[PDB]
Amino acid sequence: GEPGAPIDYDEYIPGIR
Amino acid sequence: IVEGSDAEIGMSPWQVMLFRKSPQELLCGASLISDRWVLTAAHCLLYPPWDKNFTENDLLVRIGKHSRTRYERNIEKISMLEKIYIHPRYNWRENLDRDIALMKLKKPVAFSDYIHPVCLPDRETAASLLQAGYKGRVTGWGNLKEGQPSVLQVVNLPIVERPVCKDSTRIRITDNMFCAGYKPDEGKRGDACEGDSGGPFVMKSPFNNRWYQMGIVSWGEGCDRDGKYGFYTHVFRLKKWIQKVIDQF
Amino acid sequence: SGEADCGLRPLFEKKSLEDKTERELLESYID
Ligand SMILES: *[C@@H]1O[C@H](CO)[C@@H](O)[C@H](O)[C@H]1NC(C)=O
Repeated sequence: GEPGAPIDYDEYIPGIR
Repeated sequence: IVEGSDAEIGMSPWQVMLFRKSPQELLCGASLISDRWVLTAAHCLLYPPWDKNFTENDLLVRIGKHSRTRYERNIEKISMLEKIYIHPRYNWRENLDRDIALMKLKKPVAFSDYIHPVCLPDRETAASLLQAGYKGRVTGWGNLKEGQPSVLQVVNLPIVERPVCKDSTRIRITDNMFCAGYKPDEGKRGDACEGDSGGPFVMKSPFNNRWYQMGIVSWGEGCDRDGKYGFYTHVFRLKKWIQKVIDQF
Repeated sequence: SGEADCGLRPLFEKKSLEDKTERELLESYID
């Protein structure tokens, strides 16, 4: 029901992968 | 792919395999979005902490493949790369923000029963499908546990509410990522894993029957760990950059 | 700019055939 991430445009050891 | 199954023939005809030329080795997954352009994760090409910095002459892509070591002549096509493009604000230092890259092929590839491009989402499609609990499909030739498969693997995974994603990791999550996978109480399992990076997270629109690429396999903590989730590049949020790159070159 | 024929698989959508797990996607969208 909730968005998994915002629906808009990008404006401007981290994990084992 | 962890806890997946073997793909049917032609089930994911946009799948691309990224190989290092010499010595030959499988590097990453990728996806076909036009007859000259391939989408993948930036960290497949540039990851300074591992002295990884592949440029165009180091790489090839295999399109239309189903076996992983077999050289399927006449059914697969091997393409050289003209240029690669890493998102200029890709952040390898902290959290892989904007983990995205484009690759232009030296020659356009002919579409076939086994080679066909996936769609990129528009605003209406993204809002309709990118909802917690809605399932996408991930495919790859990566490891099945933290062995390797004989055939392209596929697994379906639900998008997870963003507050649950944040609570699951100490990494700072940006708006250019979402996470997916089953929660500990849901019974089913499944995840991407090492070697699946760069491959697509796709969803099928009930509105026009077309498959859309919503995400790029980016990173996770282990593979298929209870309470941990795989994170995906938010393709829609970066779509204007993709169009900017393709339109200029 | 997006190619007109994208996202339609020759061996499935174009032949009106479904693969073994795509219903699982659609069910998650409806149920
Ligand atoms: C990547 O390697 C190339 C060599 O072709 C070099 O010119 C470039 O500076 C390197 N980029 C890095 C280290 O970010």
